[PDB]
Amino acid sequence: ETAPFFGFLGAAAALVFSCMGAAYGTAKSGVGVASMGVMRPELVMKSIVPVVMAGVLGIYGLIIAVIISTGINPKAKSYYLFDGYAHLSSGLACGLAGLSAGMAIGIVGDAGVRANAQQPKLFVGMILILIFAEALALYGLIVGIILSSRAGQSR
Amino acid sequence: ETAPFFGFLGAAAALVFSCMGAAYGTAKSGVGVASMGVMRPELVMKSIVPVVMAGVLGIYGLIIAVIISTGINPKAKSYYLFDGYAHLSSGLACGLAGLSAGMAIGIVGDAGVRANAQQPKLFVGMILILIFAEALALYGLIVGIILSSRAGQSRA
Amino acid sequence: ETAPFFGFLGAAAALVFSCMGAAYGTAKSGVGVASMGVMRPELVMKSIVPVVMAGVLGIYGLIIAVIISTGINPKAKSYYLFDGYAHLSSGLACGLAGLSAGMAIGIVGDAGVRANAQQPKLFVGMILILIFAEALALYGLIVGIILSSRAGQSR
Amino acid sequence: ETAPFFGFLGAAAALVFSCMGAAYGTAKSGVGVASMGVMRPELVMKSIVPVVMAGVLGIYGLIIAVIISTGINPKAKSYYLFDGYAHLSSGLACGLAGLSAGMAIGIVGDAGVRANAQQPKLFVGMILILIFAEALALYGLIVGIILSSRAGQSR
Amino acid sequence: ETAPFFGFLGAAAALVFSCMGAAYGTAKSGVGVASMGVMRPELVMKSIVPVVMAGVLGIYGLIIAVIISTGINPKAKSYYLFDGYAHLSSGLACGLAGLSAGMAIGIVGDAGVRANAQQPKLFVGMILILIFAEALALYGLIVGIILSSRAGQ
Amino acid sequence: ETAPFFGFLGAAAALVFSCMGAAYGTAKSGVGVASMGVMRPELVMKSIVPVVMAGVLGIYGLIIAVIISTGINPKAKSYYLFDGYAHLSSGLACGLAGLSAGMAIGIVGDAGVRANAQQPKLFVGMILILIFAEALALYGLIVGIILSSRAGQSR
Amino acid sequence: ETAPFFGFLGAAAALVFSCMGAAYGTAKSGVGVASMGVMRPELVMKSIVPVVMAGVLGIYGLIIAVIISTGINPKAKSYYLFDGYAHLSSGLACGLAGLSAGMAIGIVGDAGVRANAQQPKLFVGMILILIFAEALALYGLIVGIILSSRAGQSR
Amino acid sequence: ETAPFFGFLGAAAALVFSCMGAAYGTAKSGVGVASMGVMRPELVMKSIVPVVMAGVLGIYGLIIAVIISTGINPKAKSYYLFDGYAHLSSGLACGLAGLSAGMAIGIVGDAGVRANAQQPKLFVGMILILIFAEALALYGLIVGIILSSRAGQ
Amino acid sequence: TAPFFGFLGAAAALVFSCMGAAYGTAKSGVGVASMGVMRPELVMKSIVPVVMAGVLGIYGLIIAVIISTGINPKAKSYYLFDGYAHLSSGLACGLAGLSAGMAIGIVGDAGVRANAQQPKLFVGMILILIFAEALALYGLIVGIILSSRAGQ
Amino acid sequence: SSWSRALVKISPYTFSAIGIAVAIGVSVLGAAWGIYITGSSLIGAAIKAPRITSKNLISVIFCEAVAIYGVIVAIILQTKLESVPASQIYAPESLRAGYAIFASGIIVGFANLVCGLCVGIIGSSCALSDAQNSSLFVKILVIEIFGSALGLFGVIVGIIMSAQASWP
Amino acid sequence: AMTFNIHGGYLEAIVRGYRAGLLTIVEKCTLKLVDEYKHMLPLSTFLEYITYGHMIDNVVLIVTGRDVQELLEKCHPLGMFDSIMRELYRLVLVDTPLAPYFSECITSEDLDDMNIEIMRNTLYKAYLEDFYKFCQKLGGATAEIMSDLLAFEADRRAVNITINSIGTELTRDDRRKLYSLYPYGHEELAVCEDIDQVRGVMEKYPPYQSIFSKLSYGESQMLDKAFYEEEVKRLCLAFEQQFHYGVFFAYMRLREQEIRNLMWISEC
Repeated sequence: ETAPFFGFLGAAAALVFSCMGAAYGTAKSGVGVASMGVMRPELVMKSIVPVVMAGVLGIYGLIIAVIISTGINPKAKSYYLFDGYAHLSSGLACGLAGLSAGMAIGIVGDAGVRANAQQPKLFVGMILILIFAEALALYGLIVGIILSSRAGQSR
Repeated sequence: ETAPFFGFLGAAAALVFSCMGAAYGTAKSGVGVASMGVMRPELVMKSIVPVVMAGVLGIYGLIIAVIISTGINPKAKSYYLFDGYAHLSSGLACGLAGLSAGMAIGIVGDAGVRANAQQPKLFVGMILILIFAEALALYGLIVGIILSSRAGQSRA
Repeated sequence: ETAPFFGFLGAAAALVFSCMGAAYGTAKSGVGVASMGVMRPELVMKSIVPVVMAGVLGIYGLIIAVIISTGINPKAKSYYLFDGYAHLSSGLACGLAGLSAGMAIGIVGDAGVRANAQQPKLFVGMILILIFAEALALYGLIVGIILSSRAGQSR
Repeated sequence: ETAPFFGFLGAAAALVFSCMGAAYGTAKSGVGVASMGVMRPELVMKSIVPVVMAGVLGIYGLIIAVIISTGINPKAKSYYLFDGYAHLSSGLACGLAGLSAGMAIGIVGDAGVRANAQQPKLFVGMILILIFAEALALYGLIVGIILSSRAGQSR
Repeated sequence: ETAPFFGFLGAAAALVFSCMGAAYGTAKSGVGVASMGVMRPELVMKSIVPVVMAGVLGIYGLIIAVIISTGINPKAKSYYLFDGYAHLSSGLACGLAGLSAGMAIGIVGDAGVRANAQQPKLFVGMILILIFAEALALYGLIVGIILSSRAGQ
Repeated sequence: ETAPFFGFLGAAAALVFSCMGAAYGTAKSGVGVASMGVMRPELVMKSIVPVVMAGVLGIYGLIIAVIISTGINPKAKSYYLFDGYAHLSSGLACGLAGLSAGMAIGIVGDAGVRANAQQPKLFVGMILILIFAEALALYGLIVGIILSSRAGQSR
Repeated sequence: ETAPFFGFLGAAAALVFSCMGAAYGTAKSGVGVASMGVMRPELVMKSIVPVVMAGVLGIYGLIIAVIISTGINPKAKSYYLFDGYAHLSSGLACGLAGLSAGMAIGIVGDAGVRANAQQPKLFVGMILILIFAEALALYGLIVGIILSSRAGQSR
Repeated sequence: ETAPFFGFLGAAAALVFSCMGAAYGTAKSGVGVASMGVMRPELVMKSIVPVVMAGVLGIYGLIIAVIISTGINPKAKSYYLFDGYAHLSSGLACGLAGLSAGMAIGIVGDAGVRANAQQPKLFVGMILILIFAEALALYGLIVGIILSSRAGQ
Repeated sequence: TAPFFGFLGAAAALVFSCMGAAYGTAKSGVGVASMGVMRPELVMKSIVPVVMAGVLGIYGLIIAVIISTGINPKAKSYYLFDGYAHLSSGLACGLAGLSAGMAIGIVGDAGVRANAQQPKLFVGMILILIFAEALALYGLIVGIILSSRAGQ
Repeated sequence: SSWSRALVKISPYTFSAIGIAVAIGVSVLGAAWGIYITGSSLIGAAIKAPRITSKNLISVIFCEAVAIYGVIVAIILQTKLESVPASQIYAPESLRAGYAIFASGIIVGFANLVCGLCVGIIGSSCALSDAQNSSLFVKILVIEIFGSALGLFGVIVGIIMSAQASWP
Repeated sequence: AMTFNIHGGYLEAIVRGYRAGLLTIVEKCTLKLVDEYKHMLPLSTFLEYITYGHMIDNVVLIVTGRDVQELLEKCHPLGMFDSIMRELYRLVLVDTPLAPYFSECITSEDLDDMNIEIMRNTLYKAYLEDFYKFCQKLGGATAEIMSDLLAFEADRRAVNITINSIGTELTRDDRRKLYSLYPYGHEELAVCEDIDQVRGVMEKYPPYQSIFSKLSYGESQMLDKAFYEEEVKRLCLAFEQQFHYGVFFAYMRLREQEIRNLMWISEC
């Protein structure tokens, strides 16, 4: 009866956690970018990338939430327990993974912003590190999407 | 029949969390601007921007709250049980997005106000960072609207 | 039914949270104003604005609580969970907004107290930020008005 | 039935919270007064004003709690949970407002006592600040009166 | 029914909390008095007063608890919920007020020990502050007494 | 049946809290006396008195606990449920009062050891201060005994 | 049955709490004992004694559990459960008394033995001080098991 | 019955825990690598073992989650509360073990970065240590795979 | 089963006591490292107490094995009173064992410091360690009494 | 009242699976913590020579032995699972078997984690000492062997507890 | 002490190795120690406080006023912190916790920091602020050792004041305040006005007691040489080298003591 309600709640919590992680990463990257711009305006332009990565992670979380919302359909099936359960599990997993990845990427970007100001060479490796960090969140989002695709639990 | 309590709770909570996040961000930005004061008094225009972003986040929160309140019409299409929970989910998403955006905006605005006094040429970068931050609040508002959209179909 | 336990609790909580937030903000502003007055009497005279903001927040919280209490008409209105729920939601929103506004007002008051000694133009500018915070609190209170008006559906 | 439990609990909570807030305010005011007297015993005489204000606020909270409690007469009216809930809400709100007001007023009074020891006009400034802080106690008393009226509104 | 059990528990909580607050305040005042006596024996004599003032709160709490215990009696009336709940709440309020007053009195006692070490008019102001704290404690005790006297049910 | 179990638990609380207070007193007094003996080994004997006072308080608490444990036989004394809970309350209150008195006595004993390092007149005064503090333990024990007797009165 | 369960729970709580407090005191005093022994081997022999005394007190507290194992007799007639709850309370009181007194004794003995490096007679003084509370700990621990054994009559 | 809910919750918890542990280890290792690379950028390019270990942890977590999800086939097996509870707990334990291993490995790599900055022998030693940690993580992954296989019965 | 869980906890509490004493063993080994930094003879002397502490945990494991051998519940039916008694006594023994392990670790650290210095009161340090081990053995023995205290 | 009677009922299969898996997980976590401590110690002393690295390798070998013991415990618990039919998962005998399995897992995993943490701390101190004094290596190996013996004792305890189940 | 195993093990091990490694020339040794600290850059806070004291010395050298920059360069970079006259003292107050108290004591900037007697009071205030910064480590055994060393320094300052600074007209209350928990209260050594009488009371202080012994060199000397033997004992306190604690400041003190011993040896 009320299980799809719990599923929708979990779907919303997914976007909530993704937004929280993205905001933390963005704040760290912004502090680093402010320090770099204080150092040299030239480094400021190259330092925008981590903020874009955090925003992309947030957008991915929002897209997952929108997909979950599309999953809820009264005409699809009558009140069913599994529909809420699978959706809530997928949302919780995706949100937790996104928040953790966002915090890690924020710390990494905060370090890298200071690092790049002294030496520009290490920026290449920092880019790869941030790419791997974002790819972890992308894999988590794909895993969550798999669970959302797992909708036809009954018959 | 007990769903409207949950719906009203979610509608209030969305606005409450959005206001809390906006207040935190605004306080951080104001402290940062006052610190940046005197040293670069001409940077009042730059210092105004984070307050504008916080106000925008607050307005988005109020809009989400108004939409949620409009969604609650028990006179037609009795709320049943899905309506209240859907309203609660939308309100929670909106409030959490608002709080996250407010915290990030406050931190970034403090950093930008600090950077304002020396080498103000990075005002464009600071504004870009603020816009990228407010993009999160915009996405949260969009998600809340999308969630509120599915509310009507749940009546059947 | 259970409406008094909800409505009365919400009405009390609104005033309690608003008073707590306003008190904390006013205490921070008063400490800053004392520092400014030690620095200069003119700054002490100028620093009155955060006290006005705190008083406005407290008055708004009290007004919201009064409206919620006036909403309680058990003789005219049949005992519905929705009627009490609307008042509880309005009270919770008002209290949370008041507490947040009080904390922000205290921070802004300390900042403006420092700025008044720093520069009169800085205090004049920070007045705008204080007004913006007060406007956010007023927006929360206004949303509280819509929440209170939603109680009309219950009779 | 169980309404007297809630009413008596609210009556006790009002007094307890008011006493805690008055204690905090009195402690802060006493610290400030001791500091001022060590600095200047003559100026210490005027420094007692914030302590008097905090004590007056605490007494007013206590008086409101006593008035609310005295209204509860089981022989006067039959068992109704509305009256007990209203009394409990009034007590909780009044106590919380009194506690917050007392703590904030004590902090502000200590700061203003230090400032008055510094400069004379700071005494008037701190008096104005405390008058501003009294708004929280005023709002708490108003909310308590409104809830006491709602208690009689039960039917 | 079983409400007088909760009422006796509340009276005991009143006594315990009042004693705890008063004794904490007395310990703080005693530390201050020891510091003053190390500083000046002239301050030592006056500094004893706050300890007795704090212990007065504990004595009053014990008296109130004894009165509340005397209140509970099956011969006086049959077991009931309202009277026991009211007695328990009155005891809780009195004990909380006494504990808060004792903590404030201890803080004021330390401050007044320092002030008396500073100047005599400072000691007079400290005495006034202690009087205000005692007045707050008395107000709390009176409120609790009235609430107990509201024992009709 | 609810009476004697509760009353025995209250006796347990009495013993526990009296022991905790005596523990605080003894630990603090011994810590102070250890430093005191280094300065003046002869003065160590004078500082031993607070330890004796703490031990006396603990012995009084143990005696009250044994007295409350006595009378557990249902046929021996009349014990209604509220009466046994009243005995529990008596025990708990006496124990807690003794605990607080013991902690205060320990703090005062450390202060008295410090004063013994100072002029011995301060130590003489601190002895009377410690006696006044210890009087609280006797008062609490008397109150607990009186309430336990009132609990013994039952029907 | 309920009474043997509560009685055994309290009897074991006696041993657990008494042993915990005794071991805490033993470690505390042993720190100072080791300090004094490292300072000089002459004081080492005198300072060794309090550690052994604390260990013996803990062993006695543990052994009291074996005695209390016969205090409650499930094989015997089952009386009202309140008697077993009384045994539980007696055991808990004994354990708390042992814990508190042993902790106090060891806390004092820490500084007592540590300061014994300066004066060898300080070792004797510390031994006396530690014993003054260790005896109370052991006495309370034994008295609790004794009361648990005795109160099992239940009229 | 409610078994699919338990199994889905367990799989989600496994994935979330593995992701969080991998993120923490990767953050620590990346911070260490960035700190070490400041002195000599040449050594920084060699410092890719943190990236490799983070990718390995993420891939292991994703594979475990996918395997658990595949096990949820209501059409094939009606399932039971016992089977779902077993599968969920097994997956969650595998994810927790992977998270702990990744966090510890990242903590080690944080200092290993500075060690590599010191000398290449410390670099190869840290490489060996990270290899041992990755072997422990792979053992946990294999345990999770075996546990998922058991869920089939 | 509730009685099965009670007896199992009665044994696992002493097991956890041994596991906690393993922490004191670790502290003793940590101190032994610094002690042997001075002289290898002191290294061996301090290392021996760590081996003894590990042997204590091995003995706890043997006790757990005996408990597992006796774990069969068909022989004896335990009621609420029996299960509560077993669990409480086991928990008390485990708390005593953990406290003894902590004290043993502290004494081992002190003895490691002494061995780092000259011998001096090495006999006294060994006596303190023996007292800690005696407390642990007393707890282990008290466990057996509660283990045998079963039946009607 | 009603809640007290309800709290008794439980599903034994979930408890059996928890005993099978959580013990291995906790052992893995403890081994990871010990390995991290050893790696930090090795990073501290990597300046001088890799003899301390060999000692840390011995400690890592002990941790891997603990992990292998956990894997063996998991395999046994897979085998030690009683018949426990899906229909017959409510008998009190099944509850007793589940309680015994949970006790075995708790005794195994917690002791394994404690031994792993102890081994990690001892190995860190030993690596520091070996870096300090070149002669002192056998003493460090003694502590490492003690930790390994503790882990082996935990493994033997699990092996003994393997035969516990009584479920239908 | 499992927190060391959980985190910070590698840095602590490196610091311990650097400490055990060390058992004109003094300037070179101090510069090498500073380079080791920079390479390294809990125990970190203690090392920071030790560097703060060593930088209070260089700031007092710099707050006054002569090739001052060359003199600072000759000093160790740990002693002469790169981050760092009334303006000079005010700038030194930033990034150095010890400097602001020295500036407060030196009301006339360089004039109130004259190397004869006034610089002694300025450096005493700087050391008091550095001791406050050390106390900002939230206590500990190393904090106890630092408190004992500060008490020894305060006793030495009071003894030197009573010996010579009475002629310098430093007020007895001010000199006691100039001579600084344990350092704060030294009334026993300030009770005796006479230099011979005050020397015994200063030696009665536990930091000075049992260390100075005959004290042919030490307590008789002025400035802060009364506790010279106690300083060597505190160096021997680090010789315990107990692990799992914060002893980076102890390592720096041992390195400084080794440098001082090498300087005292000089030729042959």
